[PDB]
Amino acid sequence: RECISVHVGQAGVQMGNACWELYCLEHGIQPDGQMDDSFTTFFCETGAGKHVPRAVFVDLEPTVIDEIRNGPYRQLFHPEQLITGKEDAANNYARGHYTIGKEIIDPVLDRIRKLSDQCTGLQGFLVFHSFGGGTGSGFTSLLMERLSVDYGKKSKLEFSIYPAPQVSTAVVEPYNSILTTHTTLEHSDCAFMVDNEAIYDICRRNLDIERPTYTNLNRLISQIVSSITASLRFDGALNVDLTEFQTNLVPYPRIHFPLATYAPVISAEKAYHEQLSVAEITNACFEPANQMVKCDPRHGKYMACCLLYRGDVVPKDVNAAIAAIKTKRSIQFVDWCPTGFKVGINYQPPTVVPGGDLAKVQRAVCMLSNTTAIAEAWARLDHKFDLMYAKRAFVHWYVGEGMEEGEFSEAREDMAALEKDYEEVGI
Amino acid sequence: RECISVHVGQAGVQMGNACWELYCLEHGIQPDGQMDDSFTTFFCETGAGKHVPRAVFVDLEPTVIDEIRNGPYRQLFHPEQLITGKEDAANNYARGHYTIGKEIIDPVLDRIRKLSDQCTGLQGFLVFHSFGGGTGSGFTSLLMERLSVDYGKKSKLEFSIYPAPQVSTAVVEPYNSILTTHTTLEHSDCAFMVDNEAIYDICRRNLDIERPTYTNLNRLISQIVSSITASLRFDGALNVDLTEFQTNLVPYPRIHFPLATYAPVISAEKAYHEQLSVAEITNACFEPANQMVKCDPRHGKYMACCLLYRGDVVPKDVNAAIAAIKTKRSIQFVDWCPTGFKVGINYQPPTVVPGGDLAKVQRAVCMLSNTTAIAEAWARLDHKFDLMYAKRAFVHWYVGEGMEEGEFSEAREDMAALEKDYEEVGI
Amino acid sequence: MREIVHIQAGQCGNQIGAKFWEVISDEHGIDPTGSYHGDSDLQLERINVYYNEAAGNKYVPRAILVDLEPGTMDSVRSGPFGQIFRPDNFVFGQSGAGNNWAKGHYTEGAELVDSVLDVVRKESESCDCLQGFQLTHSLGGGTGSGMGTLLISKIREEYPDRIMNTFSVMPSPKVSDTVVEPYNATLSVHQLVENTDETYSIDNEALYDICFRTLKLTTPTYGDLNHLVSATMSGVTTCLRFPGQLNADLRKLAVNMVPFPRLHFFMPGFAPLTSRGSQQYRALTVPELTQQMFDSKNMMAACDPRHGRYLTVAAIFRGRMSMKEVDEQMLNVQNKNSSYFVEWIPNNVKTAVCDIPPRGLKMSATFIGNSTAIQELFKRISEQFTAMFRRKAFLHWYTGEGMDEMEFTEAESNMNDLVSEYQQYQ
Amino acid sequence: MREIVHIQAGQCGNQIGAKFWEVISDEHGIDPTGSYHGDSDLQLERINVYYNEAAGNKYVPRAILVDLEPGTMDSVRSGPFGQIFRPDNFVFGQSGAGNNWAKGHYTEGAELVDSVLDVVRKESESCDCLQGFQLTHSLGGGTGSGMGTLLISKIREEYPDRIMNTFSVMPSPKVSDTVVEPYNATLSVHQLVENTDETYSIDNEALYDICFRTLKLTTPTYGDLNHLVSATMSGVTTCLRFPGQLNADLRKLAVNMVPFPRLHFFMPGFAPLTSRGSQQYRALTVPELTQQMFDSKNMMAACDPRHGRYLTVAAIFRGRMSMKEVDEQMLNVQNKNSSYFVEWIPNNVKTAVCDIPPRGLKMSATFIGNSTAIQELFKRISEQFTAMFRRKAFLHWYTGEGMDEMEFTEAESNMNDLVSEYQQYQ
Ligand SMILES: Nc1nc2c(ncn2[C@@H]2O[C@H](COP(=O)(O)CP(=O)(O)OP(=O)(O)O)[C@@H](O)[C@H]2O)c(=O)[nH]1
Ligand SMILES: Nc1nc2c(ncn2[C@@H]2O[C@H](COP(=O)(O)CP(=O)(O)OP(=O)(O)O)[C@@H](O)[C@H]2O)c(=O)[nH]1
Ligand SMILES: Nc1nc2c(ncn2[C@@H]2O[C@H](COP(=O)(O)OP(=O)(O)OP(=O)(O)O)[C@@H](O)[C@H]2O)c(=O)[nH]1
Ligand SMILES: Nc1nc2c(ncn2[C@@H]2O[C@H](COP(=O)(O)OP(=O)(O)OP(=O)(O)O)[C@@H](O)[C@H]2O)c(=O)[nH]1
Repeated sequence: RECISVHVGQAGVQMGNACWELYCLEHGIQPDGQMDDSFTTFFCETGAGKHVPRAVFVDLEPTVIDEIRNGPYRQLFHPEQLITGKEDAANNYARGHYTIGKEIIDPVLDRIRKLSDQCTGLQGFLVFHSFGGGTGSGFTSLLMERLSVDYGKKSKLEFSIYPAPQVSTAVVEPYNSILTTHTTLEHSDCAFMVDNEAIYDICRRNLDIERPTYTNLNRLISQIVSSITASLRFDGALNVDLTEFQTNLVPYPRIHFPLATYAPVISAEKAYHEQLSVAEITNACFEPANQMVKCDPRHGKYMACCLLYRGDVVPKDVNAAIAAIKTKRSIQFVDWCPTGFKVGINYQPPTVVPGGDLAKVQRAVCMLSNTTAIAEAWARLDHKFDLMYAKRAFVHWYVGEGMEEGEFSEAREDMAALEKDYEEVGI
Repeated sequence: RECISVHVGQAGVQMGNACWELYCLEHGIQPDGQMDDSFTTFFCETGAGKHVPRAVFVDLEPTVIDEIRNGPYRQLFHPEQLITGKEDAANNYARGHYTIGKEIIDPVLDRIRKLSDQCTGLQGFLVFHSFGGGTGSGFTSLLMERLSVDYGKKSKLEFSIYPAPQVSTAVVEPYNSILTTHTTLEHSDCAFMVDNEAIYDICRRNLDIERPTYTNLNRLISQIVSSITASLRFDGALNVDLTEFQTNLVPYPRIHFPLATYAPVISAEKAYHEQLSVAEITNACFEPANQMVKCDPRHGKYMACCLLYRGDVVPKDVNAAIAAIKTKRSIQFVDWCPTGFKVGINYQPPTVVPGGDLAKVQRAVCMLSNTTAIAEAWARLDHKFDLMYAKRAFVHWYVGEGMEEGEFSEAREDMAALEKDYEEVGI
Repeated sequence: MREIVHIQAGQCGNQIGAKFWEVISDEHGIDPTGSYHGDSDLQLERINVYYNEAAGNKYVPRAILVDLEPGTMDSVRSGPFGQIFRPDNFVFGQSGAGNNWAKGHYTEGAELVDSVLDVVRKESESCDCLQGFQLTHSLGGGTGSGMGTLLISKIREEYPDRIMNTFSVMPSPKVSDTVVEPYNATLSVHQLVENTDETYSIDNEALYDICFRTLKLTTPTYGDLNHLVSATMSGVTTCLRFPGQLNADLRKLAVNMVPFPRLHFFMPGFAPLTSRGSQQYRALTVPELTQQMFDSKNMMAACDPRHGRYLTVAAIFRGRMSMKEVDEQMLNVQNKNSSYFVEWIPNNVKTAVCDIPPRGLKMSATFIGNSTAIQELFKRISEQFTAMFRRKAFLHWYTGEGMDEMEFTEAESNMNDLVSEYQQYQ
Repeated sequence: MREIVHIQAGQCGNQIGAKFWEVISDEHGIDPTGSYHGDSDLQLERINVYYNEAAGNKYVPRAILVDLEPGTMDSVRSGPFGQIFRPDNFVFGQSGAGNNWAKGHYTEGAELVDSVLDVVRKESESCDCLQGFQLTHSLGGGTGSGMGTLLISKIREEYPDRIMNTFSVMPSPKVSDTVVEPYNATLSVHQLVENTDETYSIDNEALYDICFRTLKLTTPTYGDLNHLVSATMSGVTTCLRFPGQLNADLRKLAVNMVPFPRLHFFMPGFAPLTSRGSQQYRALTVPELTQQMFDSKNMMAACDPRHGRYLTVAAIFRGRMSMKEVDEQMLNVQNKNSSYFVEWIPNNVKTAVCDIPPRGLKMSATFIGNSTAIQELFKRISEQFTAMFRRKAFLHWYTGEGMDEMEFTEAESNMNDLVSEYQQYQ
């Protein structure tokens, strides 16, 4: 059992630098490249007393790549795997897909082929990017389309950072997100999502960090993506694999948008005063403001829900906790899936980074759940897109790259097709 | 079992100086001329505690010969074996063949006779030259014709450096190559080939040497020609001899042009991070850009393929690797030879030069394979020759030496005969 | 003599199967390394009924562990009794089923089912005279319900005369650790109702319900749940593993418990179930055990028997005891509760006893009941399947492996049929 | 008494031949220097059947190593048992054949074949009464197939009455370490089918296939492959090297296995083949050995016997055992699988046993089978030869030694004939 990953954009490599430092300290891998069947999923055996991750950080702009080469984690990652481009995507879906995308996929696509040939138990793929930019939108759809036609049957765990409702980093991110989702709607099996102001709200209230940064945001994100793959690494009472995320969460092949959340988030001084059990954290993850997306779950209905625990959590009190969620009428489940619960447990507990913002806890939980609540966000993104599309704003840059007005209409109607599917399935 | 070699031209002696320093450090032969049945193939026993190579460096221009006499390796080579001429061939096929060639072969041809009489297990011959020049084109065809009529039955392992498609050192190299190949097409049993920009591409991508020189190019070439003869020197699990290159690679007596490649090429800092096994390098040598010739193997079909490994390579994982190449449809084999695989293994591992660009590796591979892909290069060389031949460019120098217009027509049609044979055999 | 071929399919089947060899190894007095260190000579009298003899007085178990996930075998092999199993029997795939019945039955199971049939054929021909097959699986998931039910079909084709025994755990709505349970459940009972001769319906919530009231474990794990259900696996095969005054083979249990070819879904139970803090305050005499056996809350299924009528019941006792007190307890237990027993059968109880009780207990028994209350489980399972099937939810993944939606309807046709069959006899 | 003249031709024949003297030297208890250090007196009873007596109680082997490459003899002479061989027997050329049948048969072999005939004549007349010739070669290459098959023709001319036994490894399409295999293969079987009385068809890929499943070696070398095939060479000649209850000489094996003069290409096998991590979990009794002998995957040939029918089979057991369990296992193995055995022969099995097993094992046997599934190897070898011959590929090198293309066609005529001969009796 093994799995490979590729990181795209500033959002990907910043999570890439933050997640692989977490994976190395879990398995006792020192940052100099060296220290049985626990690290074989992500890390390889480089002859004798040396390891290499199964990672390929790709990015067109070279500032992030050489910083990793001149960073602290020099000897861990392969120097050849750290791919760098020549010219930035420049916040354009077309530029990272046709001009700069086509001339760099050929080094990239053949690399993941031979990097998979040395492996034998490749379960699937997981990517890290953000559709708010150019390289995260154009190049990501290109490679994911280029490998889906080759492999197809293997899974694809997308991790995209969508823009917030009112907070935003760019101005043309509806154009970047609406075009790349036209290709991602059919090829991606599942895609977990993260938001900007929502994750700031997590560390503001519970973790009381009044001045956080992206370095702190990626740590708890690393706890999420490391905890979902913690079942295949360490032994568990109920082992789950990456293929469970396709069967239990995707009721229809074109409705493949779960939410993401995590608990308990608690500081050092607050950890010793707050009680740690499954009952209080089971209510915390279902709390609406404790999610990683500004979206009201009370408005919609949960299509499916998955739970994955860590640490010394016995199966008694965790089953009594979810039974209290079923009779709690604050949230409402859809009639099309009454038994929409997938429980998981791993024995290895949540770790802690030296000097990190999160505290050590003897148990944790991460919930991924499909719901019809995210239709209003697509309505919001589609609504604001019509305001700029009516004035033809920021269009001359895309057609200057090689595109036209036609596929903008395809990107509009394809999201319009998604809304009528979300209101139909939500009946 | 023994074998002798003669080096012609600047290309030969530069490889001659680079390959014999590799042969001496393998057998523990210090450069001062002294240190059981391992060195007897190439080096002789000079009485007691002294050796001499079975080498004769011949060249018309004297700058390379006396530099070897005043070089570091003075005591290894015999002072009489280092033959020097009086006047340079001057980039002319005719001048190194008739005027300067005829007056120097008589010291040379009788030397290889008596230098072979002291030997008893002479398996064949191997030469080193480049048809881009005069002495490498005219004098090489003269001596190889002069010994083929005498011996005939013995093998001839030609190692010629052809010009690149767009890169080139001279301007009249089509005239030099087209004339000397007219005589080499019938007398040579087999001829491995090397290119100029292709070998630069090897050290650029994988070895990351952005400023290499010919001294660095000849080192990895020495690894190739030393690894093919490594079976007769050291003991191996499956010993192969020089006569295997005639039977397994030459399907027809006038189609005798294999390719050449080598793997793994990896630097010092990259060797410790990259995993070393037969699976990854078996895919590397079949990679099209990892060859020593700018030629697409996907366009043609491999007539025959030979493999020779070194080091601790067990016969299990090497057989599973080539089985994956058979089912891989990225390359296509010809129907005239389905079982076109010749596997070899030697126990002695690849060495490393002190201060060399290549790193130490516990295993290696070198692939020599006949294919119909090289017909386009002969079409390219024949195509550009017609442009200069139509204007009679650079012709007055050849006829000033003693030739005429007739044999230029024979050189043209003889290569034209080769193209119709390559498209017929490629069906 | 009457060997039983064990076959552990699925994750849960490997766990309870691993615990099954653990609990009986202490009864026979077998070391985890494989050597004998018991005390009684009767342990060697019927050690060949489950184990095979080898050199050095070592006894390897006749267990065939099958699973589509290699991490499960690493946990079973690294267990306390993991080293006693044969390494050749550890056959397994590499890619998991991901809780999909179609994957483990058509594509992922079909590549491995050719590999397991040659292994079970070795254990079948190596024995003197095989009796049946003792299989463990789970109706949830893909590898347990898909591949486990597949080889039931193949073994029925090869050995149609032998007994096909299954200890199958099944899902419930109160405790559900998987979304695709009713689809996997309704597809599995289509094969169990036609092919197998006997099946034990074990509900996971009742494993938790029994540990609160009677055993009152404050920190119960899955290993504690495996202990009580594995004791029932030892109780059913006690008569042929040790001598007794009234032996009842697994076939002798089948004819008394299976009045019709489809009505063979049983309801197991076990006693004494008493905590350490209340062991001294209990009498080991049989009337205190008999009232616990037929108790509505003692069984490991959530179906309340008072809402229906018992079709037929069996109780296999263990330990030296008096037969008059044993037999007379079966009289008053049924006549006082005649409403909870069918009037068209004069005697629903089947008796059996053994002279060799478990280690550490002097008196014990196992409750085996075929009751019409089990249709309540088929009711709620059918409604969960019909609720998700009526809009074709979670079916597009099954169609990827070439599975047709009519087979789901055919499985639905079997569901209401066996439901109405139990309703006929109530 | 019934001496066997060993002759090691080719590179692979010298390796397995060197391993053949190694494995039997431990059975007879011979030091590598040549002195005896055994324990049993029966080792000296039939030490002359392969060795020759000399001064100082030293026993030199009757081995004749022939090869056209002097580097091979340096590796064999510098081996563990390289010093025991006679220096005079090490006859060899200087120039290799280079994988060409014409060179080692017409020009390179003809200069040396005059030198080897005087050597084998010395070992033949020095013995008391020669029985046959135990030769090892490979159908690939030039020195094994060209020169090795040449002296088979000359020995047939001089000794037409003696047995000509050959342990010949042959190529396959999945594992092919040489381009000129089908040309060398089809030319070699033209001589083996006419001259030799018995031949063992060993496929190189099956040597790798058996080491994964049963032996599960993680780092197998060629020496490990030589060990299992050399055990079969010891099994065929066990009856005359040690006493037994039912002795079967090599001629006694020939008449039972060779029903027709051309159908003598056998399919060897050996058991027990068990790893060290699974030796304790196996019983050495004969029914577990018999099912391994007739197993489709146990043999060292890739031809599946279930796709055809066995013409005749022989099993030479070793070690003290009970004959009833041995004989009755031969009954149920053939009648239960009557489709895989010809109906026009009442009993296809040949039995034999010895009282002296190998050192370190108490029970063992060797499987020898002549089956019609071997035509699948002749099918794929013929198609590879016809695919390359139909455009005269790689033939101009053979014509240099004066070889005619009609001989390739005559070899092709023999190929389809023996293929159709096996198809007649299926
Ligand atoms: N009484 C016990 N129940 C268990 C145990 N482990 C799991 N389970 C229960 O059985 C349910 C499903 O059984 P499994 O864990 O075996 C899922 P399976 O391995 O068959 O499929 P995959 O793991 O996806 O390949 C599961 O949701 C639990 O409710 C256990 O150790 N003891
Ligand atoms: N089971 C083994 N097979 C071997 C061994 N050595 C080689 N071979 C196999 O036999 C094939 C050919 O046999 P040889 O190595 O003897 C080639 P030969 O010596 O007869 O001709 P030349 O070496 O060209 O003079 C060869 O390609 C291998 O597949 C070995 O040690 N053990
Ligand atoms: N949460 C989080 N988001 C990030 C981080 N880094 C970048 N992003 C997201 O990335 C988005 C910008 O798109 P990018 O693909 O990174 O654009 P870029 O890398 O600057 O390259 P160009 O698009 O060519 O300008 C922002 O809206 C952020 O939300 C990070 O470290 N943490
Ligand atoms: N790869 C490689 N090629 C070389 C080297 N030295 C010379 N050559 C080749 O030799 C070619 C020139 O032909 P030469 O025979 O060397 O000509 P020359 O030695 O200068 O003598 P003249 O032909 O008389 O001028 C060039 O095109 C090179 O490609 C070398 O060290 N390495």
